[PDB]
Amino acid sequence: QQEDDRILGLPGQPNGVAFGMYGGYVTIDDNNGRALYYWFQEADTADPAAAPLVLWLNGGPGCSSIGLGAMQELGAFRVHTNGESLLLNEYAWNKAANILFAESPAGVGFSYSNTSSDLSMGDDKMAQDTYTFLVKWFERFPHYNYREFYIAGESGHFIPQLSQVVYRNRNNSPFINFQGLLVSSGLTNDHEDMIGMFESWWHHGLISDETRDSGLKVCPGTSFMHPTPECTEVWNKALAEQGNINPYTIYTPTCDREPSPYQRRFW
Amino acid sequence: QQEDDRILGLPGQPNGVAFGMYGGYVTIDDNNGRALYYWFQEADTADPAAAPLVLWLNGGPGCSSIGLGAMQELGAFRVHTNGESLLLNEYAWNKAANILFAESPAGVGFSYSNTSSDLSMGDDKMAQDTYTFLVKWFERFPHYNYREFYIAGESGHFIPQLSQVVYRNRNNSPFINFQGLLVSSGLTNDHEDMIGMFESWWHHGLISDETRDSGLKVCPGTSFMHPTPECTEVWNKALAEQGNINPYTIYTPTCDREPSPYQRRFW
Amino acid sequence: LPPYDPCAVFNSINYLNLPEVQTALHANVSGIVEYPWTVCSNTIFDQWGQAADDLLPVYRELIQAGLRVWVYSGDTDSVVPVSSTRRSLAALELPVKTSWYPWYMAPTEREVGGWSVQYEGLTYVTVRGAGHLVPVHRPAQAFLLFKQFLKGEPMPAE
Amino acid sequence: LPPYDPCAVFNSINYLNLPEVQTALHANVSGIVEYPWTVCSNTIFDQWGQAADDLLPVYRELIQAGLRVWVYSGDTDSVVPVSSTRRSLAALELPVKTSWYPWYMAPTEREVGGWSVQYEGLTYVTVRGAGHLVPVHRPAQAFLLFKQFLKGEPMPAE
Ligand SMILES: *[C@@H]1O[C@H](CO)[C@@H](O[C@@H]2O[C@H](CO)[C@@H](O)[C@H](O)[C@H]2NC(C)=O)[C@H](O[C@H]2O[C@@H](C)[C@@H](O)[C@@H](O)[C@@H]2O)[C@H]1NC(C)=O
Ligand SMILES: *[C@@H]1O[C@H](CO)[C@@H](O[C@@H]2O[C@H](CO)[C@@H](O)[C@H](O)[C@H]2NC(C)=O)[C@H](O[C@H]2O[C@@H](C)[C@@H](O)[C@@H](O)[C@@H]2O)[C@H]1NC(C)=O
Ligand SMILES: *[C@@H]1O[C@H](CO)[C@@H](O)[C@H](O)[C@H]1NC(C)=O
Ligand SMILES: *[C@@H]1O[C@H](CO)[C@@H](O)[C@H](O)[C@H]1NC(C)=O
Ligand SMILES: CCCCCCCCCC(=O)O
Ligand SMILES: CCCCCCCCCC(=O)O
Repeated sequence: QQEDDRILGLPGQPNGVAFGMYGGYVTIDDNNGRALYYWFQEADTADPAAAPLVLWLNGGPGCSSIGLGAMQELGAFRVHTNGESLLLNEYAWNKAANILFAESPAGVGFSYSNTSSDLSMGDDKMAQDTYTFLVKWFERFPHYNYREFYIAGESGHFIPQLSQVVYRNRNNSPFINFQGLLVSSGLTNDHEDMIGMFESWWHHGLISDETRDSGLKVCPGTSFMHPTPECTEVWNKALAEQGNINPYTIYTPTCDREPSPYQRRFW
Repeated sequence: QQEDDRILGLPGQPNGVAFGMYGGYVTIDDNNGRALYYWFQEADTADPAAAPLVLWLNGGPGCSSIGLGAMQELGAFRVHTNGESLLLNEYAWNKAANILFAESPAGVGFSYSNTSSDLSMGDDKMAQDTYTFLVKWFERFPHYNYREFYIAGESGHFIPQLSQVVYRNRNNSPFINFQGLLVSSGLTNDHEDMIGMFESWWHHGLISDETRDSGLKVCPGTSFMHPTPECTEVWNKALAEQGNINPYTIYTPTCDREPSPYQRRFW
Repeated sequence: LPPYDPCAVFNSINYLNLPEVQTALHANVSGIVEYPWTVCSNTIFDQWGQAADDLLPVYRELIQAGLRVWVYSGDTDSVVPVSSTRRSLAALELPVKTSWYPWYMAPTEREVGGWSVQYEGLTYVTVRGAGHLVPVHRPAQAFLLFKQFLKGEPMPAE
Repeated sequence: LPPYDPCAVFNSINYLNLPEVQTALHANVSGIVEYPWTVCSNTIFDQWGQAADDLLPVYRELIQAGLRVWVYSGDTDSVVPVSSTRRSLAALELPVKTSWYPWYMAPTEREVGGWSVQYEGLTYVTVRGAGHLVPVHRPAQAFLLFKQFLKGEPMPAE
C-alpha cells in the first residue's frame, strides 16, 4: 500500500530536493471502478512529523489540483518554458506544512471512472466522494492519523461543503483532526455575488451604464451554473464590452498562443 | 520679441535635437509687477508650419506645467537620475504639435508677482489672467496667429474655464483659431464626484463599509476646497484606512525619500 | 522565481503528457485513460447537475462549532470580485473584532500587502495587485497569509 | 524610455534649481524670486478662494458652440476616479452615438488599451493601467489618444 506510492525522482528535477513525495490512486468505488489520483509533497522542515497536514483542492468545477495548485501556484516545483524540466519554488507552501493535492472529481486529470455515467456530478456527490477518498488515504498513511488537519483551496462550494461532511462525521472518523479551512476567491451566495459583479465591473470601467442597470434588474436570483435566458442575454453583452482582457487578472498581458486550454468560464 | 527668448542650448542636452525652443516672461500686469514664465517646444516634424498649436496646463491648484507636464509627462525631455542630464522622450507630444507650457498662476514655479496680495487667487481671476497671457504671447509670436489651436491639461477647472473666456472674447481676439479642448483627470461637479469617490474606494477594497456609509451621508454637497468639519472627520478616517499607497496610482511602489515635495492633496 | 508568464499553462500540459513523467508519478498505469492529460474538463463542467445557491448556513454551522475560518481574494480578479465576497460575508452579520485596516509584510514595512477585517469567528483578507490565482501573482504575500492562518494570528498591522 | 521611478520628482527639482539651467532658460532673471523653484506651491493652494461647484453649464456652452470636447482618465487613480467622472458626464444627459467599447492600439491588435463612449458632442476615453498622470504610466497609449483627438477620430475598435 504506501511504500509502492513513493516517488523516487521526477524527470528534469533540480538538484537539491530533500523532502519526501508519494503519488498513486485510491479506489473510492470498487463496483463502478472509480479512482482519484493524488500527489503528496511532505514538509521541508527540520521535523516534518511536527508539521500539520493540509489538503489543497482547485475548483471550476472541473480543474486540476496538480495542474493549477502544484505546478503553477503553491507547490514545490514550477515548469521551465521547454515543458521538460523543473525548478524549485522558494515560496512553496510545504516549507510550512505537509501538502496533499487530490484531482477531483473522477474525469479530471488522471482521475477516472470505469462507469461513464459517473461523470455527471453535483455538489453533494462531490463532497461524499472526496470524504471517502480522505478516509481511505488515512488508512494507507496511518502515521498521519490525528495530525492537525486543514482543508484549503480555490472553490467557494467544495471547501465549505467537504468541511461540513468531515465535521458531521467526527465521531465516525475521529482520526481526521480537523482544525479549520482557508477559502480562496469563491462563490458564496448567488444573489449577493451577482449584484457585486455588475457593480464592480462598472466601477472598474469594464461595462456600460445600461448593461449595469439591466444586469441588476434581470440577473440577481439566477444561478451561475443554470442561468435563465433573460439573464444570459445581458451577461453576453457584458462579456462583449470587456473585450480581450484576461478576466482573471485584468491589468496583465494576454497569451498570444490562442488555442487556449480554457474553453469555459471556470468559476 | 521672440529672438531674445530663443533657447540655444540647455545643460545636459543630448546630442540630436532638431526642433526650436523659446522661454521667458510675459508681464500681464504692469502696476502690480505680475509676470508668467513659459517654455515653448516646436513640432519635431518635417513641416512645423503644418502642425497645430497646443497650450498645456497642469492644475492642483498650484502645480507646475513645466515640472509635471514638460519634465515628467509629455515634453521632449526627461531628467536623468543624476539630476544634471536630459534624455529624449520618444513619445513626446511635440512629434505631433507645437507645445506651449505656461506656469500659472503667478507664485507657481518661476512665475511671480511683486505685489504679494496677488497670491490669493480664485477661478475667474485665474482664467482672466491666463487669457491675458495668451493674447500677449500671440503678439510676441505673430507667426502663430490664425493657426489651429487647442487647450489641453490636467485640471477640471482651468481647461473648461479658460476655453469659455477665449470663446466669449473671439471678436476681441479673432486671430486665436480655437478648435477644442482636451481635459484629463478632473473634478467636474462636487456632488457627483464625492459620491463616486466613496463608491470607487469601497469597490476597490480601500475603505470599510462604515466609512463608506457615513461618507455618503455627510460629505456629498461639501466643497473640496472649503470642507465642513463634519465631512473632514469621515474623510480623514477614509484616508487612514487606505494606508501607505500612492493615491494617484494605487498598485505601484511608493517613493522612499521621506521629505516628500507634495505637501497637500493636489486635485 | 521567474517573472509572470501569461502562457505558462502550456508548459504543464506538455510535461504531464510525457510518458516517463507519468511513470515516475505512477499516473495512468497501463494507458488506462483514453483521453490525454489536460488542466480542466469540459465534460465535468457541462454535465454538472446540482449546485447550491447559498453557502451562508454552512459558514454559520462551522463558525458555531469553533473551527478556524479564513477567506481571501486577489483584488484585480473580475470573475469573483472583492465586491461580491464583501457583500456575501457581510450578510452573516457577525460583530467586528478588528475594523478594516491595511496590513504589511512586517509592522516596520512600507508597502501595503492588502487590507483585512476580523469579525467574531471569521477573518477576511484581500491581496493587493493579485488576480484570481493569488500565488501566481504575489507569491511572498500568499506564503505569509498561509503562515498566519496556521498560527491563527492576524495579518501584521503598522 | 527608462522604467518607472516613483522618486523621479527629485530629479527635475535638482535640475531646475541649477544656476546655469536657469540662465539658459531665461528664468529668474537676476535672482528676482526669493524662494527656490518647487513643483507645487502650498500658499497658492491654501489661499485659494472661489472654486466653482459645478462646471457642467460651461460644458453645455462649449458643446453648443460646436467645439471639439474630449475628456479622459487613468483607471488606477483614486484621487479623481473613473466613477466620479462617469457620473458627472452622464448628468449632461447627452445622446449616445457610439456605445461603451474596448479600444486597441490598431484594429488588428490584441491588448485592450482602455474603453470609450462617444456621446453627441463629447468623447470620454479611459486608459487601462494608468494613474492620475497618465503619460508617465502609459506613454504609447497617451500619444495615440492625443493624435486621435487632433484628427477628431475615435479610438480604434477591432
Ligand atoms: C478499470 O478497468 C481496468 C480494466 O479492467 C482495470 O485495470 C485492469 O484490471 C485487471 C484486473 O484487476 C488487470 O488484470 C489489468 O491488468 C488492469 N489493467 C488493464 C490495462 O487492464 C482497473 O482496475 C485495475 O487497474 C490496475 C492497473 C490495478 O491497479 C488493479 O489493482 C485495478 O483493479 C479498473 N479501475 C478500477 C478503479 O477498478
Ligand atoms: C518686480 O520688481 C523688480 C525689482 O524692482 C523688477 O526688476 C527690476 O526692474 C528695474 C526697473 O526695470 C531694473 O532696473 C532692475 O534691474 C530689475 N531687476 C532687479 C533685480 O532689480 C521687475 O521688473 C523688471 O525686471 C527686470 C529683470 C526687467 O525685465 C524689466 O524690464 C522689468 O520691468 C518687477 N516685475 C515686473 C513684472 O514688473
Ligand atoms: C494515458 O496513456 C495513454 C497511452 O500512452 C495516452 O494515450 C493517454 O493520453 C494517457 N491519458 C492521460 C490522462 O494521460
Ligand atoms: C532665483 O535665484 C536665486 C539665486 O540667484 C535663488 O536663491 C532662488 O531660489 C531662485 N528662485 C527660483 C524660483 O528658482
Ligand atoms: C488564465 C488563468 C485562468 C484560470 C482559470 C481556472 C479558474 C478555475 C478555478 C480555480 O481557481 O481553481
Ligand atoms: C505622486 C504624483 C503626485 C502628483 C500630484 C499632482 C496632481 C496635481 C494636478 C495635476 O496637474 O494633475
